Amino acid sequence: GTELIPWYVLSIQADVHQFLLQGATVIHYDQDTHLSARCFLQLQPDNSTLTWMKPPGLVEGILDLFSVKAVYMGHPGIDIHTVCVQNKLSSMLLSETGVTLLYGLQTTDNRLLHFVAPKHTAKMLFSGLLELTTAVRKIRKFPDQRQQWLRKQYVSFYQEDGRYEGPTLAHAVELFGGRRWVSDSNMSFIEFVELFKSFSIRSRKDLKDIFDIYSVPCNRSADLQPDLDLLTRNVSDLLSDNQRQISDAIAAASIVTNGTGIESTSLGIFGVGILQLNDFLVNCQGEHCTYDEILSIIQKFEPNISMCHQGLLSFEGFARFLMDKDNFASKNDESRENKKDLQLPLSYYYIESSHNTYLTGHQLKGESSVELYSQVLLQGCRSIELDCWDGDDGMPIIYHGHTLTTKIPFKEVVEAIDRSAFITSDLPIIISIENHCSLPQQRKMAEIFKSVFGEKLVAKFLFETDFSDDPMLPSPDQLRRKVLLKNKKLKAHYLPQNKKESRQIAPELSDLVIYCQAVKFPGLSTTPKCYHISSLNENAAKRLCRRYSQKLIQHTACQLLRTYPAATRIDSSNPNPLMFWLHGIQLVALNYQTDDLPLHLNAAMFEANGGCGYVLKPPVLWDKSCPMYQKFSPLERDLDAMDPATYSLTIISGQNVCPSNSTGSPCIEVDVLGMPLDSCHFRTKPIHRNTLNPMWNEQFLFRVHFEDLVFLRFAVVENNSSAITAQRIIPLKALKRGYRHLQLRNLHNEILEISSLFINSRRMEDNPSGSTRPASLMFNTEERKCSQTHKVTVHGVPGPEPFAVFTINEGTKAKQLLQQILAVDQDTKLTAADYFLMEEKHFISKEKNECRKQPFQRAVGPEEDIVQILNSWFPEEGYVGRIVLKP
Amino acid sequence: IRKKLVIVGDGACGKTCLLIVFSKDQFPEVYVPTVFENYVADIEVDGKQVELALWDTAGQEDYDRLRPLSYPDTDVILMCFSIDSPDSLENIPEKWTPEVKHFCPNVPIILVGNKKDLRNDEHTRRELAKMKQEPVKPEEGRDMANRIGAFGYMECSAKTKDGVREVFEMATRAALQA
Ligand SMILES: Nc1nc2c(ncn2[C@@H]2O[C@H](COP(=O)(O)OP(=O)(O)OP(=O)(O)O)[C@@H](O)[C@H]2O)c(=O)[nH]1
Ligand SMILES: [Ca+2]
Ligand SMILES: [Mg+2]
Repeated sequence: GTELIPWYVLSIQADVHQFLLQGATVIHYDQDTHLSARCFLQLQPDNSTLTWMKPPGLVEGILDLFSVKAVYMGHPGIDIHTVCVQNKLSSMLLSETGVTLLYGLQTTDNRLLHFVAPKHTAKMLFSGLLELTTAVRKIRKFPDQRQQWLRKQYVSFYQEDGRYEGPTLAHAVELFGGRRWVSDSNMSFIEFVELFKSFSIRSRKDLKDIFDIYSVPCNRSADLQPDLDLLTRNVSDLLSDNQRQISDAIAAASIVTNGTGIESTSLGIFGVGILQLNDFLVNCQGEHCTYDEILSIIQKFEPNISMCHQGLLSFEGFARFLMDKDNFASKNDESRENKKDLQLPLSYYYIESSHNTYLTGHQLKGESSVELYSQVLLQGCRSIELDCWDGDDGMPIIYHGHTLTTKIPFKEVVEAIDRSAFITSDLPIIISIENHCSLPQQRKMAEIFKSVFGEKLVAKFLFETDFSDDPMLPSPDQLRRKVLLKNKKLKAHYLPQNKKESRQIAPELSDLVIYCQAVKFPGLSTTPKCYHISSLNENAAKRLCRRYSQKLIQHTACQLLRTYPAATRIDSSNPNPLMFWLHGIQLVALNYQTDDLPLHLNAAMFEANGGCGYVLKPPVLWDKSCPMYQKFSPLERDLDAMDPATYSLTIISGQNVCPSNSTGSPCIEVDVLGMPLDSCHFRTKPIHRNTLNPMWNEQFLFRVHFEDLVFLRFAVVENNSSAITAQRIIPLKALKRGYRHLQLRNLHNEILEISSLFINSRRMEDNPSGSTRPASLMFNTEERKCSQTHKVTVHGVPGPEPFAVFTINEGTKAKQLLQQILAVDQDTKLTAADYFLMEEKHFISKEKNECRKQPFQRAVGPEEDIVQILNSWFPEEGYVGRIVLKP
Repeated sequence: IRKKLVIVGDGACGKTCLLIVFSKDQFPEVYVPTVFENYVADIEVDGKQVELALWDTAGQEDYDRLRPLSYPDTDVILMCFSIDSPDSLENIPEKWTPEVKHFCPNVPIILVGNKKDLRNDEHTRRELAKMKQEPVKPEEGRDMANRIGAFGYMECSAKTKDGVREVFEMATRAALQA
């Protein structure tokens, strides 16, 4: 068995999922050979592979549904007429009987698999296939994929030699990183998963130290990722204690250097109760959970029934608590589209863009792919380019002018956009036309746009707000599921130098251009201005930014401005976008065929806000409420007029930081990619011959002034080879506080299942003495501050609960907090003056034998801000705070 | 500098009691069979502060299968037995000595006598009277260690905590040398 796509992920109708499993008779069409044959495709008992054979290659092959990117019905590639004559079948409609599976192993390889079946079979075949691919689409976006890694590895062992059996312990231990070892034999999937868990809990020393400090001797006896998929959580019931002890025993013995050996002493077991866990969330994690929520965590992570019953949390419960998907560094994980951010005009949004979508590699010698437009648009990209040049037969063909790159029909590139433009996202796509076409063909380039896109294409101002005195482009939400094209519009009354578009443009194609009327950049030194979308190569934009940085920011905040790599980059590389994003440039076009750092920043930035491709620009731009509106000059090398928000980062440890390289000396490099004033890099001392669980425990402090746009970058590097093997780029604005795990990724920006990093990241702050103002206060607009809220846990509150969390504004003082606490208890007549908030500091320490030090006491004086004191607690000093109410 | 050791015995003889008392200074109150346990302790011998890692084994048949887990190369492998049971004196050194040699040679061994406190208990004599036995003598303890080629012999008492620290001092020093 071992369903590669588990049942709890699939949402297929029972009947539909049966039809694929039983099998069906369909005709397999091969575009390359252009010859269709009959086949019988069946879905294997594991829901991954599709196999077609001769009914009871052209007629022999297998597809892996983990590579399919999308499924289309009636893809125009299928020649129904050719199939009908070849198979002597009656008249058929391709829009009702064709099925396609765009699959590939890379962003540059997009093959196609064509099936044509009778009308009845097509519906079930396509309907079921769409659900299978949708599940594949989600499974590759889950933040925690430890279990999905085991399924692939176990099944790979299952079918490696052709013999249906599991992996031996020597292989299972080796795969997980344990010692390279005999006694046992093939192990079922449950025995395999239950061995990985022991490796992820018994190989993390750093989680033992964080447990010893906060533990207490309480004796031993008294739409998101589905919980069943989450390895750590307790409800993943889909073995007696005897087996589990063996599983932990072997795992704890296979680990080499850093391992929480399985200590088992009776009457001397420690735990983290409800109160103890709360002290861990308030200080380190910063999370404020109610009594029930904290208890629910205990009932959800503690494996042992005895511990879980008496509200305790053993090391397995605590260790499994820090490895869950809710304890990952990035907040962008499982981030959904925020319809409130997509209401501002279109000029204020950073828009994902691509430069040469058709090209698949080098931009002077290579192939042009029709389907690379569908591959890119599925990633979420919202802008693409078309170099329509000239049809030898009259129909325009897209390719790189005056070069050897292959030519693809234009008709099949506009179709490629339509079939996959709005599959992932729904926000509008802006198409850029490098229209090197003669007048006669542009008429045949305008019919295609109106014939294919139809309603999606914009033909006239769709909103009354576009007719205002000083109009702004409509909000991306308003233009949902719409297509806009940009190119020169009529004014109504050796390196190839082919950048010059057509001097004359047809009156039909131009009429389609509405909201993006490209024109030559008039300049800053020198219809409404909000429509003209210029397009400047990186050299022209980079040169413009440095000389006129402040001028540009107030220009791109009212009209779009596109940028693409310079012609000198024949290598088909990308420019670093952080230079342009700071100044408000929206469409920073990038070469998606090449995977380098500049392309990971675009992926890192646009994985937020639901992945729609539209991310709002920092409020310092486009906002008149921000006190730093017109004074922001990113290129300045020194600004001592504000106090930055000091950041502290600690690389506690990492796990499996060198996949497929057991022997290595990894060192993690942290680069802060921001302005040239708050950008720096750090290096952790190498740890030799340890990749299963390296533990450096370095600390790095950096100060950031403009924190709205800064990207941390963790990059594992082997000193022996000095070659990166895993990287992850996350904004500092989307980095959770406290002890969190970071999910690394390979060079192709693909998720590494088991690899990750364990870090502690606390955002300190300097005390404002009035001389200078905090950086956060300046850049952050006043309106956005009102949206900020904070939760503070107060002990001793009346009622059975030992404590409760109260939501307060940033400016709330102690005086108000008393009223809120007493407001709830209206039944009893209580006087505010009677009660007074008190602050405690329990001097917990790793050492437990000595008697507990007396908890420090203080009186929170009235008018003193309560959020301010909460930020003064540093558990690094060995004390955990409590806001306790007393008479 | 961190050392490694593995301890074996006759089961229900004080293998787990010896480690808990040494690492916790508390005698266990309730007995629970042990499968596989790992402990870390710090000991100073002859001015050398060396971290000590303890690997706990089991002798039960159901747990005999996973013995090789802690076998791989280690600085030292210790031996324990119950003084009250003469059976452990003969079978255990002969049972495990070929196993220890086969799995990991060049590993010095030490023989430890457990349950020393109750050797003089009157109840022991009555219980062994039925089976026609007497408590393991000190003389045979040293001889058995020499027969199996061990570093030395020692006796320990979990309840009285007498001689427990001596074994670790002798054992730890042997690990670094040779
Ligand atoms: N009074 C006394 N009893 C001892 C002494 N040494 C061992 N025992 C007894 O032996 C038992 C030791 O059991 P464990 O601590 O579990 O160690 P074990 O003998 O290996 O048993 P397992 O759990 O199977 O490993 C204790 O319950 C004691 O009753 C001793 O020095 N004095
Ligand atoms: Ca171009
Ligand atoms: Mg035991």
